[PDB]
Amino acid sequence: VTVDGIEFPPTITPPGSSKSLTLLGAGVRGVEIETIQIKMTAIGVYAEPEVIASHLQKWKGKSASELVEDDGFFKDLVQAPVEKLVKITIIKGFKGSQYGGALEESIRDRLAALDKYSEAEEESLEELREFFQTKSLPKGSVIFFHWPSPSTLQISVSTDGSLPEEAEATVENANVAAALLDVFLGENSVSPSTKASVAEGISALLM
Repeated sequence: VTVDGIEFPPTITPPGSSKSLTLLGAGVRGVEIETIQIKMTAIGVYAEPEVIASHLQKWKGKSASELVEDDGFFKDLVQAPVEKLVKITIIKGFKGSQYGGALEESIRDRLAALDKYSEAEEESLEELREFFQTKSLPKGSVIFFHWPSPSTLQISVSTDGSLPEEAEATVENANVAAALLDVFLGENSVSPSTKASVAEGISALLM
């Protein structure tokens, strides 16, 4: 599986962890320049395989397009109590401040939508922003967002694209952790293409 020349392996064991996760799908974060689509990042979604399929039986038989059209499907995916991983490969370079700043806005927007941007979430999110501000994210850099459970989140970064031995940072706040997963798989996702690919992967896995 490749996205803009970037290979996504069929399985990944997250940094510092023991359980192997399987590729559900991959897409891109695109932006527009005068209607021209520009790829900024490649995004791959991984989860416990036979396991998550056991939380998605109601979707068996549905085509990828049928799943794309049901927000309840992605809600099920987001809420499923299994390990998940998002692997990001940077295509166009970001300063750490830029990537963290963009990510902060998407998360703040989601938390506001839920009326959950209180002091605890604001402080947790600021720690996540500051984490990225200390990083540089040139082309080829990778980010691993690992949710061992829906309420927890571990982050690691690698400039050269290699798999870190261990996770570097943790988001302890459950609402911030959930909101970040929504950046990728929520209704207001930064990557409809990733969602479409995940729907295709899950449709195939179920049948």
